Amino acid sequence: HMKLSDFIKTEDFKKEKHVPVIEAPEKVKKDEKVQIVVTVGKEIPHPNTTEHHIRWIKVFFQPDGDPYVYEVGRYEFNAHGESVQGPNIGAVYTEPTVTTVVKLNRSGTIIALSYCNIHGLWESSQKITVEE
Amino acid sequence: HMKLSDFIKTEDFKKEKHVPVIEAPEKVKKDEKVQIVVTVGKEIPHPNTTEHHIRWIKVFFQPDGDPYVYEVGRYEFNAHGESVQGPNIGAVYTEPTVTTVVKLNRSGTIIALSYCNIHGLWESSQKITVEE
Ligand SMILES: [Fe+3]
Ligand SMILES: [Fe+3]
Repeated sequence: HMKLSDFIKTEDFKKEKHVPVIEAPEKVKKDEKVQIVVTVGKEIPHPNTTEHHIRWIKVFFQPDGDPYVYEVGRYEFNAHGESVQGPNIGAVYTEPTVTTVVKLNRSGTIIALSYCNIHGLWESSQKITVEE
Repeated sequence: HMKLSDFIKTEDFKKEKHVPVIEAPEKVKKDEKVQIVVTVGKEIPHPNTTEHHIRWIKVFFQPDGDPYVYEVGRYEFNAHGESVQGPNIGAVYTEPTVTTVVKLNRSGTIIALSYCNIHGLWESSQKITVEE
């Protein structure tokens, strides 16, 4: 009985900085380009230092009535002030927010998963309706 | 004499659908959140099918006067209509456009690299100035 799920946390993003917050329309037209914004640290900011940072956000789509989830994408945030001069002396920091664009032809659920280098995995989800 | 560079192409995105197009401000303030939008198929659309699609966009930052490039991030577009029902029968397509957010403290060059599953690697770049 060792499951990854035991170590995927969810919380109210109002209480917890680590929760990825999905911003996506509630209902869209079939095949139109939909913008999905996912942010970690939306209400409570999360640190972005060489030692402590959000590594990535991943988005999944679960089509209603489908048995599976589909990986929409993985969005890696890879600069956190590292330098040959020392940690946090670098020129560039990648913030844990991403806008991805999808085309859907069926209603389903958007699932966001994020990973902190020291605080593990965090998730949220939001239903999305598709129409002609 | 086998170099990856021999197989990284650049072109005018007006002529070539495969070129990643950077949209970023020309000049920013030190440590403010800067939005960088990168799109493949900005002017000429590129296919998004199970058989033929853009896999990812990667962003690099080259700080002026630094010897190195830094990987800002890798943004994977992972759904292209695959299904147990057959190719291109799936519910979701991830379009090759991404918005990433960075904080810079030095002027440099944004370098975009993209990868098509059948047409290889493509790049573009744009200078960015930082100020107090
Ligand atoms: Fe953390
Ligand atoms: Fe191609």
